[PDB]
Amino acid sequence: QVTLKESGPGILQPSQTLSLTCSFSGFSLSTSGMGVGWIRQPSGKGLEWLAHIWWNDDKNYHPALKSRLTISKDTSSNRVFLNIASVDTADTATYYCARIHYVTDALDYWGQGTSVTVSAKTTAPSVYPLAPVCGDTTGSSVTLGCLVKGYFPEPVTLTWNSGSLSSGVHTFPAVLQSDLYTLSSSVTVTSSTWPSQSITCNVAHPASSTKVDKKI
Amino acid sequence: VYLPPVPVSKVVSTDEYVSRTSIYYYAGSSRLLAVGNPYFSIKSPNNNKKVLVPKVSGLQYRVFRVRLPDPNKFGFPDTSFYNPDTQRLVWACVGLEIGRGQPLGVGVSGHPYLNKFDDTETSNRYPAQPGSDNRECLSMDYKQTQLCLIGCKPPTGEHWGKGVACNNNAAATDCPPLELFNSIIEDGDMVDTGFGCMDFGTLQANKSDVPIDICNSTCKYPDYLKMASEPYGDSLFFFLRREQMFVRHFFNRAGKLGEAVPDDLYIKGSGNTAVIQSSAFFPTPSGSIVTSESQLFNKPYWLQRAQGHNNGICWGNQLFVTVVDTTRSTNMTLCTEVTKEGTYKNDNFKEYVRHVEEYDLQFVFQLCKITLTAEIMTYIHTMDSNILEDWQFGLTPPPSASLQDTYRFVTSQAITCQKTAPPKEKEDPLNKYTFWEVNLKEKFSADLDQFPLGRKFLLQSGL
Amino acid sequence: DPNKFGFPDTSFYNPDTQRLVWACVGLEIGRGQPLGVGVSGHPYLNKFDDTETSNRYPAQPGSDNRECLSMDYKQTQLCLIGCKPPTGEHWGKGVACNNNAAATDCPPLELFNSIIEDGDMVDTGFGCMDFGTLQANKSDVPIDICNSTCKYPDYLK
Amino acid sequence: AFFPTPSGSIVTSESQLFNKPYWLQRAQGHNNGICWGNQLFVTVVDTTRSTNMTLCTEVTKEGTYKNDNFKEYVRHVEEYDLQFVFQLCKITLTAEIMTYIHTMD
Amino acid sequence: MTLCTEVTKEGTYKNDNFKEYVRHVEEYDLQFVFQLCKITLTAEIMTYIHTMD
Amino acid sequence: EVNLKEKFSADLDQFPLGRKFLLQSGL
Amino acid sequence: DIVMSQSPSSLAVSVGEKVTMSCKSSQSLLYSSIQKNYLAWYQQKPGQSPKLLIYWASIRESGVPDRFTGSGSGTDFTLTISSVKAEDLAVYYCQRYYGYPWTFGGGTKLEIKRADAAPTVSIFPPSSEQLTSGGASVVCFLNNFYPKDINVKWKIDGSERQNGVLNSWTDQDSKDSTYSMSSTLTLTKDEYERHNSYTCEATHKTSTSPIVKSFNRNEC
Repeated sequence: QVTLKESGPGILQPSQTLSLTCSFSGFSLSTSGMGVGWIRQPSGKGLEWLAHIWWNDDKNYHPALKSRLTISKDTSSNRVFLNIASVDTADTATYYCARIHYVTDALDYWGQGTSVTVSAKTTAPSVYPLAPVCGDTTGSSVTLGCLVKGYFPEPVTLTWNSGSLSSGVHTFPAVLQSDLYTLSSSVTVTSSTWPSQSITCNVAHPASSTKVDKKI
Repeated sequence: VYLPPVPVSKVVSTDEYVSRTSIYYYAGSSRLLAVGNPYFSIKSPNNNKKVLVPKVSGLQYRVFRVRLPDPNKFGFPDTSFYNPDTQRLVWACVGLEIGRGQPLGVGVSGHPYLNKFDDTETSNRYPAQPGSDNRECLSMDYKQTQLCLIGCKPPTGEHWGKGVACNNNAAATDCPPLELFNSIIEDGDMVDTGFGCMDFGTLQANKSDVPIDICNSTCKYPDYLKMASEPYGDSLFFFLRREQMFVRHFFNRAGKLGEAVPDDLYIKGSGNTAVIQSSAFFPTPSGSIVTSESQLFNKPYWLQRAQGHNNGICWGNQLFVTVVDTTRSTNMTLCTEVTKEGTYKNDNFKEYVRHVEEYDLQFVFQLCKITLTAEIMTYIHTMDSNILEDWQFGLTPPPSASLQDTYRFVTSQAITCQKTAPPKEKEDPLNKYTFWEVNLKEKFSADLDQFPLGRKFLLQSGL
Repeated sequence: DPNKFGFPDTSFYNPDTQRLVWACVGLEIGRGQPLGVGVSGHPYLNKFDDTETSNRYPAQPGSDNRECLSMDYKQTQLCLIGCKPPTGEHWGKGVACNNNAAATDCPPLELFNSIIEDGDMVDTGFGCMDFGTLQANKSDVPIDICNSTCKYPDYLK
Repeated sequence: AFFPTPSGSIVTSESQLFNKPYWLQRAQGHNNGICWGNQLFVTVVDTTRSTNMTLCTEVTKEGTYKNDNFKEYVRHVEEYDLQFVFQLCKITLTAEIMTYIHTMD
Repeated sequence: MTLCTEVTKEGTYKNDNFKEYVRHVEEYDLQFVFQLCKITLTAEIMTYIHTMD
Repeated sequence: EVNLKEKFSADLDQFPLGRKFLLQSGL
Repeated sequence: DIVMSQSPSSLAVSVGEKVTMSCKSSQSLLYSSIQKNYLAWYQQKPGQSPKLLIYWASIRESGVPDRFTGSGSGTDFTLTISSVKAEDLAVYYCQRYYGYPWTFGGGTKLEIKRADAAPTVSIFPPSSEQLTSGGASVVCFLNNFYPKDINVKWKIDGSERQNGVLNSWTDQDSKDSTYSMSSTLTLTKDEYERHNSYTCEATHKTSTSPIVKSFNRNEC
């Protein structure tokens, strides 16, 4: 009945304008009983309320900011738009737009959770295949590695060999130093697949459209 | 276990210390003149501060503020009934007579751009009528009212108006919150006519919902409950009221209705019935018959027990008579020509509208003396201080000294500045306001039967 | 309470075996405002035609003929004082007894009686009954009373 | 199927029922002013002070009258005041009266 | 008193979807006080009541 | 709900009702 | 604002167990006329957005079963679950909507209880293609462990260096139900060519004694 989806610019620069658009189907906002908010969350932190606008054209904002955050709806197209000016480094988060009640006084069903990450400029991923130590004949468990350091933006889907011997994966999240992102990958096998059987790194990076595959 | 909480010093009735004598006196004004425009003032174009023709109509309050000569400045031939070293003299009211000599007949007003949408009595079909501006010319009678107030303090009013909002909230609609106030009733300001006791100047942007006389004013209304509950009671001696109204027609507003009436109460229609009209309705008072025996004037008013604690004694040698009439509020028309010719044309004449109003003040007083003693002088001093001053017999150190030194400086303001506060008594608190003043300092007499009231006063008193 | 009170003198009654209780003797209902009446209406009122002087007619068609009307009500003053909160009455729907070939779907009327609480209205000359469940059109009265019930005292009860 | 519309009459100010005190000397029931439970129940009905306000603000200001520029609101306000005067009563608690008050409450 | 019933549930209002009824209700109470009376009976009183009724 | 729990008084002549009441009381 | 504080950050529960999850505030959530506690709750399933559970602290959302129950009044509050199942693995959030502006709690992470496990240790040098760029990152993969509380240090010739230590955890595995993370010692090649030994050790709740895997730089 109620369907919900958002749409945003995705990639922004510092001191620019943020136009996050929210879209609904199933109701009308001028109806006495429908009401919508806007909630952010980072990847690591918790949740916090930002803005919420009601039927009769009055606005509340988060009083910590209180200046840039200007919420506005378009009841004719049945949509809400979020307008932040001068986006800074603290706004790196994932925003969630949804509908509220007041008999429950909380947020009923939420949407896709659009991701807005702001930094300087995109950088090309430098994929590095981690090779095993020369060392003693250990033979414990040959785990491999292939390190994707220094890229922008998100996301990159790391993949391994297609339809071969599969016994698990260890897909790592992204660490946040200076604007070039940092991420890694691992697959552990019981020291049989290497160097005998094939292994490869497939990297997509769908923004810069480059692709290089590599073996250890 | 509990306790009788707190002993508080009470006020007492004024018949405890005020002593009356057998000396009476008369006063009487002349005929008062008043004339002007029934709708608006005439302002001078060059200097826009002095008036040319003032605005006066039936529905403005006529507050009166008489003056009384101080009885202590009377050389009496036989000064044996009192001692001026121990006593003082002050006046008290016993009578009241207000005269009006205009013929009866109600006045009317209107507004040329009134926000009428449609008549809502027997026929308002569908769909809506086209237009962006549908103001019309309408004229409208008023409700009738009669009242009278007397007292020592000027009367305190109350009215609605725009006040403070609340905190920044997105759940409270854009609607101006309504707040009560307390005001002192001026002259010229208006009475309610079935449209609420609110200011229309700061609450109605369109200026098209009342007739033209009351768009930018505050139609105040007299309080009884707050005024009756004053402990000293020096504001309301004695009062009457009488009013009536009833409906004549029915009308609706026009524009974007600020709240949608909820869907839970009605089934919506289609075809020619898709849109919704307004819900903002308002009546029109018209008024009814006015008899000669529904009058409240040209009648004597003997007083022997006021509802408050003051039994007619008037400190400060001033009274406060306020009166509202509408029964003689009729409006004459004037027609002067430009050219004289033998054929009627609609641009040879000019029209002006005027209104006349007159009054009559008629009083009788009684002399009273106060034997001032040590247990009594403290009792007036907590009530007031000005009456103790202008009698010219003493002054007061307001504390018996203070308890804190409060650390007075001496080197005259060069390091840490504070509130210097240059004082002034301002010689009255009433000087900011404006009343129809009438002097009486050369209008006393002691022989009664040469005036209509004392002839009637001698019969009811049995003397 | 007249037994948890700080009296100035408790040497008149004996608190070992007696009781104190308040009594009402003096009452005044103060009321301060101007004297303007008010109008209410309903924007889709079930009016068909005018029937006071002129209905020269053939038949008249139409799907909906609802109009915007408003009118006042009766002036009515009453006040009453009680130990129990007051009880009133209203007409309403009830049982139907489901028998004997009811070819007419008029619901039977039943006399209910309950307690008056505030926010509820007096009669406006349109019958002391629950308009919400007994009407369906929601278009015969003004909007003020349409979803509610009106009450009235029952002096002889 | 006909139905009439009501119409009010000339409301005066001397045909009111308020601002005039009462002295209950003898009621029609049996409890002459006795207030069990330390509570009263008064209920008043008046529709002679039922006047209706007319609030209308602006969204924009012009030098031309245009109906879209104003939004209309209605409000309504009433004032009430209560005043009471009470007396004190004593009860001689004997044996059988305990049964008499118990079946009452 | 006026009543209306319905035949169908829809979104909008149609004229033939509502069946109507008119009503009027009335109510009384009687209360009576009496006073007992007897009749002493002579001969001519028996004649007087007999010709009365 | 109005509350009159702490608004009592034993002094009659400081209020408009009791002033009329003492006149009717004959005391 | 009126702050929200929740405890603990995570709690391990078995199947069939009752969990009590407590959230507190600094000001009382009751109004003098409303008389309903101004509290609601959330459920953030992994890969899914938070959904609504129970409102006014005692009235449940339509669709939530009877096993979920809210309690608490005044300032202390606890979410009480009768018997937890497979579907309730999530992150829960506290919400006060009493005083404007509204804020959230610290949150709690619910996990289904499985076996305690010490991780499997490994070490890898900086890759020589990264060394041609002039960088040197020694990575350590501590995988397949439970619980999440684990102390990680780095030893460069026995000396502990806290600079250049950035750790990121994964989610739980769906079948093996254990945790995973990595430790990449981010440094410069100019500091790499000086020292010799590079050691990754850890301190876990299952094994207090450190696990070790080392590599001397110059050797091969």
